[PDB]
Amino acid sequence: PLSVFGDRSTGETIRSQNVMAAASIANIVKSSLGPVGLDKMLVDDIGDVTITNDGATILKLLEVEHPAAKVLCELADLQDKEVGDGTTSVVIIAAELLKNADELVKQKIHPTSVISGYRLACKEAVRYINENLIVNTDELGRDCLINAAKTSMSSKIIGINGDFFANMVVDAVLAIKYTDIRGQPRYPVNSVNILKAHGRSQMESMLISGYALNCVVGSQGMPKRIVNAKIACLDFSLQKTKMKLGVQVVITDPEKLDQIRQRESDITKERIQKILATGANVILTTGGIDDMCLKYFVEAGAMAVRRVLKRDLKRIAKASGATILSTLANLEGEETFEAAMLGQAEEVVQERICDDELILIKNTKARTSASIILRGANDFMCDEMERSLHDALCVVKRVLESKSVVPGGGAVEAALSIYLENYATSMGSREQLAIAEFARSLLVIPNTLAVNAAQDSTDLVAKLRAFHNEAQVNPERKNLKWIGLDLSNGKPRDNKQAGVFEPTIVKVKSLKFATEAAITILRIDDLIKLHP
Amino acid sequence: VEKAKIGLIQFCLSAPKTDMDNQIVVSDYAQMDRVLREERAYILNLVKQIKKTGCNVLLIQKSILRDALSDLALHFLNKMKIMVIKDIEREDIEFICKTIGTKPVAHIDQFTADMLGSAELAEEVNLNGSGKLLKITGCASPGKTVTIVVRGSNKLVIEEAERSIHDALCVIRCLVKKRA
Amino acid sequence: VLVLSQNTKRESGRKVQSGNINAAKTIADIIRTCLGPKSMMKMLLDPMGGIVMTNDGNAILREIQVQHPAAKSMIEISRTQDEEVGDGTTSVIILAGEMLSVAEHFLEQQMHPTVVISAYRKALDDMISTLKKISIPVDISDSDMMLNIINSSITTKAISRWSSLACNIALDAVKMVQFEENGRKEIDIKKYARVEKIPGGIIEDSCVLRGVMINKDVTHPRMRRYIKNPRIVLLDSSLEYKKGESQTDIEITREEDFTRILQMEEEYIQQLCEDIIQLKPDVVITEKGISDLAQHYLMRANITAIRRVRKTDNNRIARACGARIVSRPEELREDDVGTGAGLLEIKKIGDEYFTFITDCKDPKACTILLRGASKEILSEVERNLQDAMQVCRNVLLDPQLVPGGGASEMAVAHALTEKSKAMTGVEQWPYRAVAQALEVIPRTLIQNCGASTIRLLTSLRAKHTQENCETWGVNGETGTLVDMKELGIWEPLAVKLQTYKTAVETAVLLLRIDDIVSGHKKK
Ligand SMILES: Nc1ncnc2c1ncn2[C@@H]1O[C@H](COP(=O)(O)OP(=O)(O)O)[C@@H](O)[C@H]1O
Ligand SMILES: Nc1ncnc2c1ncn2[C@@H]1O[C@H](COP(=O)(O)OP(=O)(O)O)[C@@H](O)[C@H]1O
Ligand SMILES: [Mg+2]
Ligand SMILES: [Mg+2]
Repeated sequence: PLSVFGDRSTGETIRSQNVMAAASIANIVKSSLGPVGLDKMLVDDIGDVTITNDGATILKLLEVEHPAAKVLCELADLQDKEVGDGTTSVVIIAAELLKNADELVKQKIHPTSVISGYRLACKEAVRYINENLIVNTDELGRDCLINAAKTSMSSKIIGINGDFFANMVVDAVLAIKYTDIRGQPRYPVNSVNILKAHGRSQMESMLISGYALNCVVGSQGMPKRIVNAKIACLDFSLQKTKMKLGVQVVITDPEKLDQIRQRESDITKERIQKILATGANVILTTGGIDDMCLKYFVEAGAMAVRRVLKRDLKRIAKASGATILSTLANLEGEETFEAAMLGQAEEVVQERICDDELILIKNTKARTSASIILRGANDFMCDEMERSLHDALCVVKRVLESKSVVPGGGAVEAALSIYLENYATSMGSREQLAIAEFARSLLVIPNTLAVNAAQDSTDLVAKLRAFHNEAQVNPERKNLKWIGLDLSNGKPRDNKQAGVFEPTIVKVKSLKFATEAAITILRIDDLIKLHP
Repeated sequence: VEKAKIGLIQFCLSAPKTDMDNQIVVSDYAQMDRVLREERAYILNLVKQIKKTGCNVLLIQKSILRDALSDLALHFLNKMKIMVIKDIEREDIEFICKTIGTKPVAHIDQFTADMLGSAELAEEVNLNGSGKLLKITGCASPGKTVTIVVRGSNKLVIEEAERSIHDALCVIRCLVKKRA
Repeated sequence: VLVLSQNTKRESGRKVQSGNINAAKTIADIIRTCLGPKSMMKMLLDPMGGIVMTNDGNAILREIQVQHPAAKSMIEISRTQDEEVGDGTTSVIILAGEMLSVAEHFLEQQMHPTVVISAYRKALDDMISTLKKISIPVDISDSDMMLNIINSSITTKAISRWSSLACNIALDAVKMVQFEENGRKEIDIKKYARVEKIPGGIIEDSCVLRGVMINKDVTHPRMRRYIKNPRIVLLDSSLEYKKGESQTDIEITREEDFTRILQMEEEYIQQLCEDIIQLKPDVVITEKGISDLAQHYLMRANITAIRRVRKTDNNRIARACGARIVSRPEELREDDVGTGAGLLEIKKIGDEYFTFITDCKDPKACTILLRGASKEILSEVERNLQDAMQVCRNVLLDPQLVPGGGASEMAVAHALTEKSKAMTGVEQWPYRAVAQALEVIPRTLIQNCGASTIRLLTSLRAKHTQENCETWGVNGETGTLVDMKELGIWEPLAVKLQTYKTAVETAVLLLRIDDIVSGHKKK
């Protein structure tokens, strides 16, 4: 019966398949959680090697064909696009919540009550997170950002050398701060030039105070070191003039063809002379420049860079205070060039960095820019360093925007689990087991952290639970809630004075996203696949 | 932008192209510059006629036969401090005209200042990482139209929320029509 | 059939680590053959159909197709080391292999790689500190010291019987390439030193020239082929009547219009030629083509013209004489005319015309003329000359010297052993293993020489144990201990530092993999 012409599943078959898929997805990315786990390796079909362990890239480059896993993949992608850190922890939490809700569903319990209990537990955990908050501007301030950057760069390739990288990230963030309405401290990212060039090691990767360009000089006759130059931003092709499609040329007098051909080349010369009439040295062009136009810049003693990206030119004009002029037209009917919209750089030196060369630009007089040139071994190390730098920058930006820090590790999850266990006694309805399952699902992060460290997990979990229970009751011991988890030896320590520092916007958003994913997946019990 | 005046434009702002096959025959060395000078003068006159009305938010419809906005006109409008939104389709014209209350203009000879819509806030918002969004709040003569923004983590959840909202709207409409 | 992923294979961690270690050991054992002056040459068979007979440690690696990611990473780091300094391509691979071999023993003892990487970095820091402390300065004005350094650096290649002149040739090329344009930036880009290879002749006739060499000929046999002090001019435009670009049409209706156009074309050609002749030229070097009217007009004034030249050749000619490439014949002026030419002779080298421009006043671009047998020998000589030039450039850029052979390695090992006595915890065993692993270069040299590994090794150890013997090395020609202060073998410190850093980075990158997921068809 029921002519469908396709495979279908009704009952506990699709639920078990989804549970197995979620468990496999969680176990796939369970070898790179925390500073103890190592990295991964992804190879295609032609021989290209890709080494990464961020979490989102592993799920993106894996070729997922199951919808239950595609949901987790797109959720991790959205989490990485939103904040930028915490892409695997949210997926692990969602998988654990799904595995815990499957046992309740199989126990002849309606999924609506389980969903309501999970929502109540998530709301209680969100309301309880705002209680344990530490203001970063009320303590030292400078010593907290360094610790946060070291924690964000503790599970990457630069785990040991994290003292100088944290200071470099802090300096880049302080130099990249923009000025707007002066109401809230805005720190925009994706504005520095991250160049990858092999050669030197990691300690020789200093911070350049200014913007860097990934282009070389035009002609060989142009100088490569001009002190106190003027940056000129152009957005038009500097080649020979050509008529449009609707404008033709019908030669009727031989005494004018030579004059027209001479004017066709003299127009560009006059335009170049009018542009360089203000004494310009650094000229940036997005389009191509002909070989005849470079002779003027060579004889005039100036630099002409072509094939410049739009974003780089915009950043240069914003840092130097210049204005990108798409044309020479003004408020009248004549092409004139003024000197009020010109740059003012300090020194432009084209230094050679491993065979290939690049143009370096220092700070100007309007704003201050920054660029980090990371040096690795081959190509995968440079990509890993760039990813770690981007993650550290995003973490620092989120910390500076939230103005609060929370000691990460196996402390916040245990505290939330204890608070949910102490709250289940008030809910006398059918949502008592849902809160218990939600509290038990949050304890999977310390278990995985202890498993990856190859240490005792049950004893450490019991000790952390006992410490949290002793710190909850009796107000005389309220300072024991900042224990955290030390995986270097296997004993609690101080995770607040000098341990782990993490923002509060990562845990709440990840928990809410995991709860939403669990809710939107648990309401599935019928799969219908049509034949192609 | 604070206290802007929205204006609808249904004509292109590029080179003058007639309905028939047009062409320019160049025979002198000065005609190549004279044509460009006349084009620049026409563009400047059009920009001055647009700026004379006191508009701030310009809306240009989509054109496939020719360019609706060139680079010179865009540069002139940017220098004159005028926001240009050249991304209007041909199906959402009635909705915009009923919401913001602005009559469509298809000729510069009828683009009078009284044919513009008064706006109180014409700013753009930026999300955490999913593209930009334009919002227009504040109108002198509002209509009977409204919009609902649906968010969510997954596209399936957003589609389910939209379907639920549509079902609720249909239920409310049926309850209003039946009065029982 | 419900599956999570199609065509995907996942392995464990211990198996992947063992496979990577085995691949690294195999690569190190394959590359260890070409090491020391007693090594042999290898030959490859590229899919094109040629023969690559050389002795460089990187050329043999670039002609081998592999499939393991560890081998690919090793090839990549070797190519980066070659592109950085040019020397130390096999030493870094051997060091990485020995580090992997001595680290697999600790990895088999259920030890975490984090402490291993920490100890590796702490040992690399101490190695860099010791190498900077044992630095030896050197003057840049002493030509004999630079010649001896170049000879000791190129004593491994087959030019051990002809380095008496190749060293001087490389020194002259380095001195001529070094040029300071504007500002205080002294660049040393190796792009104006064209090394041409011509088959035939003896290897003793190969000598550097004070100019450039163009493999072309004159456009007309009536032109001069031997000028004393000519005025070579440069051009970049075309000397012929070409079309436009604005789509122009000519509509004629009379009779003399065709003749008028044909006369105006010749008038414009004659005007351009007069504008070129008005500056009194001699040798015209253009990159485009010349017709017949311009050639006749240039021959009427006894002017030589060369057609079809490359951009790099034009830049080398401009840098050698001292002129500039101008594409505007109407605005050539006088300052754009080079007067540094002193000789312009065109000879025949085996049924082939060659243009020679030498006897320059102060040239900045030289051309190395190589005369050998076939093509493989010429390519090997060119590679050896390029390596010698890169070594000389790295020496002139950083005047630092360290004792060659196995003296510096033994000194660093002894320093690390003496410094490890004040350490505690579990970080002492890797700190001692990385110190004992530095003896892989002298052991390989001895195995390639006298094959007395244990005896010579313990002798060198007992010699370096003293507090006044840190420059004692092993001779690669006999097999006895000899101090480096009386032999003359020296190596740049920057090259050794870069090699050590690359080896440490490769070991760190290889000691952190535990899962290989292949099978996603890229993207
Ligand atoms: N130095 C550290 N000490 C203790 N715990 C840490 C340290 N660094 C990271 N962690 C913990 O490891 C967990 C995983 O973080 P990480 O592996 O960096 O990626 P993600 O934060 O995206 O999961 C975090 O929840 C954090 O609490
Ligand atoms: N004549 C020699 N005397 C002492 N040591 C030598 C001699 N020739 C080569 N060596 C040593 O052999 C090592 C390998 O040198 P070589 O094979 O020429 O280049 P690479 O260092 O790139 O392998 C060098 O570190 C050098 O110290
Ligand atoms: Mg992280
Ligand atoms: Mg060598």
